[PDB]
Amino acid sequence: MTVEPFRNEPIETFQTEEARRAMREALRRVREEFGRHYPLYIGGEWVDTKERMVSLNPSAPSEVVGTTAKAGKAEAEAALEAAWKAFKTWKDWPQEDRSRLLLKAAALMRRRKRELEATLVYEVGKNWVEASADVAEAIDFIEYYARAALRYRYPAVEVVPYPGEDNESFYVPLGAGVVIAPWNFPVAIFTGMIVGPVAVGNTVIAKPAEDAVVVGAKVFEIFHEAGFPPGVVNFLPGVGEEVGAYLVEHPRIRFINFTGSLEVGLKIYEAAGRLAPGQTWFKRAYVETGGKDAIIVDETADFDLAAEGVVVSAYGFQGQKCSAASRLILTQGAYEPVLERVLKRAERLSVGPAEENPDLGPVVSAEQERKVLSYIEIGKNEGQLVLGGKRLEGEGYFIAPTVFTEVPPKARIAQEEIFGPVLSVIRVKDFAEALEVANDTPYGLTGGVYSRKREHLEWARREFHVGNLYFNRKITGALVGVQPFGGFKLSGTNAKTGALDYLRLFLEMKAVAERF
Amino acid sequence: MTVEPFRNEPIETFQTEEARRAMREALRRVREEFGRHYPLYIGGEWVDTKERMVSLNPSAPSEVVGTTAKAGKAEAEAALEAAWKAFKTWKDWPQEDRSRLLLKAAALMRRRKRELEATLVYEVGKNWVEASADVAEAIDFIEYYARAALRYRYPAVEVVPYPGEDNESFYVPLGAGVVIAPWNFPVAIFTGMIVGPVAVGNTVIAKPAEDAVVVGAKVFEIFHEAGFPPGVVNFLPGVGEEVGAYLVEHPRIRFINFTGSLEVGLKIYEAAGRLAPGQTWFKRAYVETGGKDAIIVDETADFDLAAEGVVVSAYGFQGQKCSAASRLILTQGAYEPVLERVLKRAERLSVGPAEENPDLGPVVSAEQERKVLSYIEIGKNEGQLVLGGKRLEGEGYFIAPTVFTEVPPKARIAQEEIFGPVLSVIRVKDFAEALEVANDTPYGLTGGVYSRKREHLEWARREFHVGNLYFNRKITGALVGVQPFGGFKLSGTNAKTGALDYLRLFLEMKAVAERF
Ligand code: NA
Ligand code: NA
Repeated sequence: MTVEPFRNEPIETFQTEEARRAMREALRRVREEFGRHYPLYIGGEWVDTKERMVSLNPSAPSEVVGTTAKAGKAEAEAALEAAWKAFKTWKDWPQEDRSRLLLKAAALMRRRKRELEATLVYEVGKNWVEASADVAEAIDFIEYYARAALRYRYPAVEVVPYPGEDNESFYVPLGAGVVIAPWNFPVAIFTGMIVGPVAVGNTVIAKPAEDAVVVGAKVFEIFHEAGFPPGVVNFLPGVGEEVGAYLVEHPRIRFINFTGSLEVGLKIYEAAGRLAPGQTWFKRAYVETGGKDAIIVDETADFDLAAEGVVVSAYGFQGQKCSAASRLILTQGAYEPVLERVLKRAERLSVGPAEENPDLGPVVSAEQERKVLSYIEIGKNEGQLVLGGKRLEGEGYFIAPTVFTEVPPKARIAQEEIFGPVLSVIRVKDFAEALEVANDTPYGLTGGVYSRKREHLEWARREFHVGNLYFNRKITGALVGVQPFGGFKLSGTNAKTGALDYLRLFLEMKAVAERF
Repeated sequence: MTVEPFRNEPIETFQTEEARRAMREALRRVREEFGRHYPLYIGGEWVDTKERMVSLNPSAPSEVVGTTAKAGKAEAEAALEAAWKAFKTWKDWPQEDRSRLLLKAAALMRRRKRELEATLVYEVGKNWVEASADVAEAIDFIEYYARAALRYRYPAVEVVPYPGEDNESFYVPLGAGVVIAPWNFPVAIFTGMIVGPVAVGNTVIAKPAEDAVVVGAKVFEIFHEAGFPPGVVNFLPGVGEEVGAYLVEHPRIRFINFTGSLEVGLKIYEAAGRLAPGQTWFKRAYVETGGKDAIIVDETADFDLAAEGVVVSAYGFQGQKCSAASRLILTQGAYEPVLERVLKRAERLSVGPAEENPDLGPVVSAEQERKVLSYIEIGKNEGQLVLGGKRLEGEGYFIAPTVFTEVPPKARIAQEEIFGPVLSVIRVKDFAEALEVANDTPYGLTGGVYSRKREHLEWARREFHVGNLYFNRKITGALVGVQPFGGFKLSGTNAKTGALDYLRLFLEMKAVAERF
């Protein structure tokens, strides 16, 4: 199979009238459909349950954006049976055939871009550009993994020949596994975590995050229309830990693909290490578990450029990103000029209902609001509040862009992932101390440096110990293919998404010799 | 750096007078050196302890091959401190420099081949050719990994470019880890498990198996002479669980490479999934955990060829291989002709002191002897004993080649890894039933089929679910580079030794973007 070389899907800026019109149209269609109910998807069919889950608009939480079915253990078991039944034949599809199926899915998703974006706006409180980036990244994962999977096709392994024998090594998929997806990128990461394993012949049971069950269902509409065989992909929205625990601990779950909090990731990894009664394999668990990401600025930087990148990085999608800049490390010569610019920019940010395309929408939920406000209370005891730090008026979960200064590097707000619009500013003596402070957290996901000094940039290239490092630009928005995404340390298992290496995680190798 | 293309080191057959002369001299010198004492190796120096460990000759266990120092927790901590200190600079060596160090180590090992083989003969009771194959495979691992490591050199990752930016992805080593090595290939697997991680910039603390401490020490003499910087490789012989438990559970151990029994492997994998107090990463654990390997023979096979391959696979090194044929699955038409040929061949096998170059030496220890003899008692009540089934006369741990037939597929002797010269023969109706039986164990390491029918061979290629499958030849003796070695299911984590993919297990990836 021959397709155009991979290119990233353009992110819509909505700078044209047509783009704005198209979005208004999509927002209207989505809200007219707020009454919809979305069942589970098991074995190629939509399957309803007695109990339901409600999804809320975080910009107006009295407004319901949809309802879904609610899976329990019985539905998880049915999905698992379906996934293994499907695996028996799906594994034997030619790679070309599986990759074409993905390409079809990407084409369908592209045709529904505005609808998915508008659903992100209403369901998880993304502004318009954040919503478009999310959907574009989802499309990218599908396009990229469809092509990358062909690099592993039968028989892909380079071996040394031996006289009088054929020696043939090749990759085979693992089996049925479970995907536990986040609320913050519920099209992009939801899709990537599913289609990567599926592309190479695995089957998947996907549990969406509770806050993003509607958009997850709409992604499953796309999978169904694309024509994935029954059991290949399954959709199990659920409340709390029931469904996830049941599957993670199950003797017949082959692998676990997880993106979310460290608390949950640590539990998953520990469980995956155990042999459940009757289990006949060593489980693989891939976890991406957040960050406490810093931007360093030194006295040689373009301070205006730095301030812009810091504000984008800290406050994009309300700081609810594993990649978000939650620490700003300033050398002495950079401190005042950069802090003054950051404050001037941040104080001009709009906050309001996501559909109005504000700089910040609401945080995602009452629980998220509670967590972020609690960290703000902690921060007032650790650092100096200089901007924001309060809830804004309205039932929507609106929190003001927040800055703490004079934060000790070992303060809770300088160590713990807040996942809200809260930036901690740390003053350091020089670039060496900046790196020391940057590295001294349990995490290692993203980081950035603003500097014109070549020796500082290259030193950071070697010693700023994060999986995704960026110089003189924002530290968020890793592009599929361009920036393999994944971290070090307690940021997870370094499963690099949007990279050739990702697919290898979902394969095992067989070596077959014939002596003639 | 440019060297000749990889070739496997020839396995000496000792058919020439030159080879016999050299081996006889090597054996005499090793024997004359019985009783020698070997310290620990920590931080680039030999370090002795008050306590000591004894290594016995399994052919004559009154004879002490040598003694070694005995590591406890304190020595383990010292080695870990040394390994981390070394890592800080070793990770920064150009790959070309590290690879040249390996090639030097391979050259030194090659010059000491006969000595190392003779040490295997006396310490673990390998006959001459089994000993030669073990040392040759060790040399191969060093030669192969030295070259393979260059395929990962800075900056090795294929990424999609982006306008106005440099995007550079590259691999970095993990840190300091622990190697827990087996007694059955205590030069080959000991060496492979250490030099693979070290090649790409990790540092290693190695615990040799108790029964094979002297030969582990001789491998370290080679590492020391080659000039590995202090702390890069460390040698910690120990008794029982102390050293291994301490390191596996340590918050500051980065990875664990293990080859041995399933029972220990399960414990290691479970422990690796836990976050020890203060630990700041998700541990990687690579485990190879044995097999219950079958050769299938159908009625179309060359029965003489099959019988010879079965006897080599079942009884080479007394069946003490993770790859050994412990099951012979015979279709109805193949049953009598193949069994009669196997029995006639096996009853002619010589058993005696390994120095005499018998077909079989002793099993490795008194405990191993006790275990194999216990399984023989269990076997007597499960199938029909038709050959051997007893200890032979002498102080050495000599067990007769043993065959049970009409063995139920779910019998303990058809399911559990005995790791001795005990073959279980299972009679089945046809090839489909043969495959079902072959697949119905918790393991998936090696397997074989003797058959002239193409459709049966290609069927097995697709459906005989083992990591290393061989047609019309023995199922043991996988060659580095030729046959990537590693299994499925409870045979471990499919870390394919002697393959390009092995080194990727010991690296993590960084992605660095500069916007100009
Ligand atoms: Na919601
Ligand atoms: Na011994």
